[PDB]
Amino acid sequence: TFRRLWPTIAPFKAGLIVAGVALILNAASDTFMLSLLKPLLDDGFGKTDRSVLVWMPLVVIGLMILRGITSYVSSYCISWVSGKVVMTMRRRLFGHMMGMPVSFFDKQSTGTLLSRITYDSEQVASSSSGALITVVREGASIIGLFIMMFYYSWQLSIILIVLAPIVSIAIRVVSKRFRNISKNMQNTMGQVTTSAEQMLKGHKEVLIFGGQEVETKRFDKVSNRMRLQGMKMVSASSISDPIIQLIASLALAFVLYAASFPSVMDSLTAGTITVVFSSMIALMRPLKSLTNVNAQFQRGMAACQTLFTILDSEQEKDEGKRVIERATGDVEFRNVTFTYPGRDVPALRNINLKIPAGKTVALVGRSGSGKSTIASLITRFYDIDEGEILMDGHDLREYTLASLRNQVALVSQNVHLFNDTVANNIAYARTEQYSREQIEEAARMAYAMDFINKMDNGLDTVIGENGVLLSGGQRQRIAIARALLRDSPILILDEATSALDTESERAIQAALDELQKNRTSLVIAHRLSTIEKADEIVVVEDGVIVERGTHNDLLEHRGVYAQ
Amino acid sequence: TFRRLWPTIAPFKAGLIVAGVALILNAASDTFMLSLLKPLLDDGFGKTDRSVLVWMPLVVIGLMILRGITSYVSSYCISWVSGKVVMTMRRRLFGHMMGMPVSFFDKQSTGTLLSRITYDSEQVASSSSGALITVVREGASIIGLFIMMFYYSWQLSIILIVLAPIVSIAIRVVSKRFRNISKNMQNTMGQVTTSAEQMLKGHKEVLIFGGQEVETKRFDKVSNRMRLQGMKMVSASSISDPIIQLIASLALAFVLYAASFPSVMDSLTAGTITVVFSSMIALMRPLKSLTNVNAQFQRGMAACQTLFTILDSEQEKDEGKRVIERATGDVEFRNVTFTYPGRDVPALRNINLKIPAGKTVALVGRSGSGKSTIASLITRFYDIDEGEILMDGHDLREYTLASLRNQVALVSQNVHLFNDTVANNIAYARTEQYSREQIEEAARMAYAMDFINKMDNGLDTVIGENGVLLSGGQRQRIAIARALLRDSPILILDEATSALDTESERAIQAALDELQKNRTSLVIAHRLSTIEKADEIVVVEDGVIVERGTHNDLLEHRGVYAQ
Repeated sequence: TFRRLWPTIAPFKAGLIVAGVALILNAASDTFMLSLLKPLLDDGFGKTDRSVLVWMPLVVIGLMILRGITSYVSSYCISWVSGKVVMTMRRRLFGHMMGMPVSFFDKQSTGTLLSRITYDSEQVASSSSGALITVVREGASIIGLFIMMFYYSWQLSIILIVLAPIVSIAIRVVSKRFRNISKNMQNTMGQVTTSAEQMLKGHKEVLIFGGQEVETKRFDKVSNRMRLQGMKMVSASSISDPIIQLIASLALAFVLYAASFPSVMDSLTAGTITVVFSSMIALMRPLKSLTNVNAQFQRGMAACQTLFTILDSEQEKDEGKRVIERATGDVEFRNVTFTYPGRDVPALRNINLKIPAGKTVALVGRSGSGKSTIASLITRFYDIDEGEILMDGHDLREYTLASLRNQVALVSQNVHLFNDTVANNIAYARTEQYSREQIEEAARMAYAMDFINKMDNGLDTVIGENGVLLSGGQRQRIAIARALLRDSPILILDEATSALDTESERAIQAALDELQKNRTSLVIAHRLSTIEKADEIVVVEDGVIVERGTHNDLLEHRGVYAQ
Repeated sequence: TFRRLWPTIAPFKAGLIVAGVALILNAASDTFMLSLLKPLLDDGFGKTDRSVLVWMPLVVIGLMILRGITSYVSSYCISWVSGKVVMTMRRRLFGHMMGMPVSFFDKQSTGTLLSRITYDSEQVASSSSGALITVVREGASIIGLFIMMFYYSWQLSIILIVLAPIVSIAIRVVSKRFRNISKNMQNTMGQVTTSAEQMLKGHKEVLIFGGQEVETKRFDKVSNRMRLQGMKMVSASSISDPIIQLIASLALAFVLYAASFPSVMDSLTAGTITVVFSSMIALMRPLKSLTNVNAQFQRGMAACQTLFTILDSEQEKDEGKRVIERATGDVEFRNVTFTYPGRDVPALRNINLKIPAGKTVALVGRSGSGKSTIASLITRFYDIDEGEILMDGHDLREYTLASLRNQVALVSQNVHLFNDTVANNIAYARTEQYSREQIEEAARMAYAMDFINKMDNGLDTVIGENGVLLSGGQRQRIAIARALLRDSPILILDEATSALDTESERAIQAALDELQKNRTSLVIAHRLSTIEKADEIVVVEDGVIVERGTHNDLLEHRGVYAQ
């Protein structure tokens, strides 16, 4: 457990320091609160007196006022650092996770990223500050209680420091056994949950085939093996507390027999013995927590190591030198090779593609291997394995990544939607650049003006998902408008078109020709309505270019053309 | 609220009775251990008996043996009931959930299903057994301590019957406020992880459009909202305990001052007074939980209400009277209308379709407004709104669901695999029907045996999770093996994607031809080679058959013919 997180805590260290002084005074309250018992039974009740018993209520009230204020101050000033360190960690990851390139996003799924931001980070300070809240409060409780009992009863104190480590060792080893059995169980606990997944994901095939009963048999078996496993867990875990209480009670008994092993120990008065035993009744909650704290501090640092592994891994490699406002260049590929990460086969073999100005070139083959690759390649989403991609004859890596990504624009049905307004989303990262009037004009050149202007507030409506929740074809429309604003040279266009819209799709084609008035377009070969106007066509099956020809040359060859 | 869980609890009520007799002894053990203090100070240290003190350690150890054995027995038996009720609930849901038709898993419940079977059902008897542990053990600690203090001090402990309701009311209202604020604030806590989800999901369309900085700003301000809301929640939660301890001590102080009256004083000894105060320092933990038990018993039974809603909703509507064995005659559709759930548009309009006997018929509608719906319909996945589909001129509803599903068979790349032996995967619900020889031969007649031996483990390998984990093409081949073995009368091969598996796809085509020796087919026209061998042809869009006739008739609409 090496903490490089301390520079993240250091700016807010004062709060933690206050929490320390907030929590020590908490322990020093309880100790003093137990010390109250010595007067009350000896001076108050052992000896008939009422000064003691009349000042007693106000001090027990005041000490618990101190306890409550300290508890609240500790809970606030520990959250002000577990807040301003969990929030700083979230900010730093979110600034690093969206710079790190999409290859990681294919590697690390889509949901584990959200867990790493929210929950795994919530438990890097909810359990790390869970270790600087017991080590101080419970540790200081142990220290104050021992100083107490040493002051009151010298003997019972020396036997206490003698046997207390025995109890500590007992809790440590018993909790080790329980932790071991729980961790060993949990791997088997996870796997029986997958039978229900198999069957409810697989309802259909189970209906078509006759396997309705035979799967109930499998579920009965795994459910019984889960009942028995859970019983093993709860037995082996619930046994941790009786053994702990028994080994403690052995200490509480050894001390009580020691109270008469010599004839000397008789001198300790009633107040002394009650304070000592009351203090032992409470040393335990602290002598446990303070031994369990290391497990919490390591569990809230495996999380930290996970988050720091996300942070530390190298982000999107940027060595851009050239910059561009609006290139006029034609994209050229020099026998470039590339494979998706984790795939040995070259997704791109030796490929050459020239795309003159305004040439709506395309790459047929329908395999899905190469067309999506070449679509994502010009954006530099995935860097290539060999060769060079040339815009204006300039190496694609040479262009600054921001500039190059600005030059390219991706339009497709799968375009996600930000949670801002219509004007901000359509001019996302550009609202400072553009006025509202420009945005509405661009909506009017798209000819989607009526489609998005009839919303609840038109240009001002909350276009986001979880807001109006705009529809998929109209999402392709909002993508088209967001494109048409930027006026960029390369128009990468997937045209996957999974969702085709009745009576609206036609306007989308009427839009894209205006989106392709200029703006050298690398539209992938798909539905014939858009490919009929194609200036050139290519085929790339399994990453190998086998034909590069116009519409008639493709007609001559076998090809796939009517659909 | 209303426990209809009692018929399933009752067969295992012996565990509950033994736990509730074992936990009452736990509270009695605590009460006797605290009552033992009075002999310690009065008959022990206060006097000088010294044999009472020697008798004491064995009493403490014995009452701790009782405490530990009762705790372990209570845990074991309450788990045996919550183990034999969680398992029963899981089995009953799993047997009732799979009788429910495919309409329920039409994304009405997607992943909440697994939560409902696994986690939500373990909170039906983890927060309903915690509502029986508390009300028994911590509800009887109160009774034991009250009879204790009545015996040891009549002059006091009437103050406690006056006061314990006041502390109860204070704890109730404070926990009410904390519950209200936490429940109100978690709904607004969720928006931050939603914004995170927006950005991590859409890492693409953020790199391209150049708005990394703007979305970092958005996450920055929403994470500030996170920190502020979390600090408000934790402050309102950590003000619940200090106020409880304060109003509690007011009780402590008023009791102590009530000990100041000379009538009360000199009637309470040192042992008596320590017993009374010690019992009160321990009446707090029970009065705390006893009053918040209703929250847990509501949470548990509300989870149970959700599961009972899953259970109670009607299953697949089975009213079949007739039975069918292997009828290979023509399937006749007749003016049958049906909509997917949540859609009012007819996904099928008035349809007439006589499926040719011993021959295939294909659907060239790429829109899918019927092509997948009809395949699901002939399987009776979803019932129809109007009309009748006739199996060999006999109504679909007439035959039993199991029989008809036995008649039909679906093959697709989305045929996921059931984690058993591959031989039993091929013979799901049919392992009794056939011996191994049929299975291993059908593997070769399905052009699969060559691969089944190519698997490293072999024929008896586990197939699904962390097994061989067959590919999509191998999924098609293994599904073809299943369909070949079953000897089904009808083959509803989806042909959803024209898989281009080099060196393996041709084997799949030969496998379909082997499958289509006979068996009226419903292959959905996707691939050129398959439509070439289409004996009849159909094309359906907007729910109505756009054209009905062979390839020559479809030449009129050959705009979509060649891909």
